[PDB]
Amino acid sequence: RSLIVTTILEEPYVLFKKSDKPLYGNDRFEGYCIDLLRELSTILGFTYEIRLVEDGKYGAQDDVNGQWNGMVRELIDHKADLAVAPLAITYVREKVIDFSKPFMTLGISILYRKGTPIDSADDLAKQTKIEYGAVEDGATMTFFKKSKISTYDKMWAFMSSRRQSVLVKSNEEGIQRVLTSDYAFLMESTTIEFVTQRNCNLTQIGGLIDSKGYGVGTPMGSPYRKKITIAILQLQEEGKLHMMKEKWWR
Amino acid sequence: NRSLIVTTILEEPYVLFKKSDKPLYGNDRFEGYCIDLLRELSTILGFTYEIRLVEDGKYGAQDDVNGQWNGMVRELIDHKADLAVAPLAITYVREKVIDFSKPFMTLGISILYRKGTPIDSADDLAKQTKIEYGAVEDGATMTFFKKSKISTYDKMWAFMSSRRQSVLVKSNEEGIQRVLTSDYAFLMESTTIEFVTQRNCNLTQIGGLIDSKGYGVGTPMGSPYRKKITIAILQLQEEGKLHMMKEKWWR
Ligand SMILES: N[C@@H](CCC(=O)O)C(=O)O
Ligand SMILES: N[C@@H](CCC(=O)O)C(=O)O
Ligand SMILES: [Cl-]
Repeated sequence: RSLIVTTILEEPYVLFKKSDKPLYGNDRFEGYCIDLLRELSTILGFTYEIRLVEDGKYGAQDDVNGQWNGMVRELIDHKADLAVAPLAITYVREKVIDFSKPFMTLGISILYRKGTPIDSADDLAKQTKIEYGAVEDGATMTFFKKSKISTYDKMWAFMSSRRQSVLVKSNEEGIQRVLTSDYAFLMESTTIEFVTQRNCNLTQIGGLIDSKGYGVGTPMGSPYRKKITIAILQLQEEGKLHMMKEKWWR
Repeated sequence: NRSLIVTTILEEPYVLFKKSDKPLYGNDRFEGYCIDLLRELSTILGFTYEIRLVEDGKYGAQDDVNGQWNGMVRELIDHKADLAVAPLAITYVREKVIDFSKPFMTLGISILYRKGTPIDSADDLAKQTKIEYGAVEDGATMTFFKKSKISTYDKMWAFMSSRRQSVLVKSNEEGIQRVLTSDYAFLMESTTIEFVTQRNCNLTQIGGLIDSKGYGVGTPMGSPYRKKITIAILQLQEEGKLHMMKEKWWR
């Protein structure tokens, strides 16, 4: 049977391929992650059907009901077999689902404009004229919400007392807020790298706040975890992953 | 509750003999980044352990003819150790015989060589033969070149393979020495080069990273510790401890 693969829209990992003619099925999709899934499928010999995550979320745990959502939720309830997307490997997520070894490594950092006085996270945390935030219900938000490091603690208190204002639905939404207002955006460095190759106005600020990877997500105990790990290491070793990265970051 | 058996290998600054005027015994003989990591893990997961240096002094590679493994990987396969806590690279071939925790450090193959030369990549090395070059025998680095379809890298393996017993060394320590005393460039892992170049201001990493990979804790395939150690490592990383460990030992 075909594998149900849940994913999410996120340039340049996953996007609607553009064409003069209507497109159908998996062929509607292109991107780094789309190329990766193809590769994985030819090495492992499986067929698959790509489905965008219904609630359009990556996956976080609700404070009250303690229930999950997004792509994470869909693996837990076995609605999908694989989650192929820029899905960050995190502590809280490993406790409910499995991940393959990372196909890409990265970290949280700051998207802002060039030539400003702001040069680190600490600079953002010690002022308030410059508003800042991040994708809601994402690994980045969760990092701050759970952090016990002073600066990040403070930054979360600020973001938390302004959920409606500074938190955004999507990366795209955040990027636009940076481009159109006086706003700094806490986001993942690989995605930042794509934004700055195309927005000469913008730049990463400071270094990486943490380190993490994107892995293929599976329901806990799935046979495909180990298998996809092996396929990913092959692709990496033979230089294909680096070629894919180059292709989609230009 | 039986302690775990932890296989490891000597490699600065991941693992080393603690310097002492008085003879040390058992676990007390060892210190380093990996030793620290091992202490963190044992507190989080609540286990005790016995440290054992892999007897053959090898990381682990498979023989072409017989299909048999050596080193720390052999120790895990044979179930002679419960964990491998070392700068052990997560690779395709190893992953088929053992399990790995999610990585505690990511890095890549690059080049260790002297300053003040016009050579800026592996392609520079690959086309000449005056400047000799090699890597650690039966390690993930030698294996990378041995298996690569990339023209430049295939060429470099032809060179290394033909000069096996004079350009391949038993350890990073050996390689570091050859670079320092001869016209020799050493293919090694970037994390280790970073340690070397800080200690030795006349050396430098030539070019960027030739590939990407991570170190992970090794377990026998199917071990229940794989998942738990993955979670512990992700904990240590997220709370900032792994970064502190790196600065502590890379000063
Ligand atoms: N890729 C992230 C979402 C983006 C972010 O949180 O910055 C995740 O897995 O949740
Ligand atoms: N750390 C390497 C050995 C050193 C090298 O090959 O450069 C390994 O896991 O095999
Ligand atoms: Cl794992």
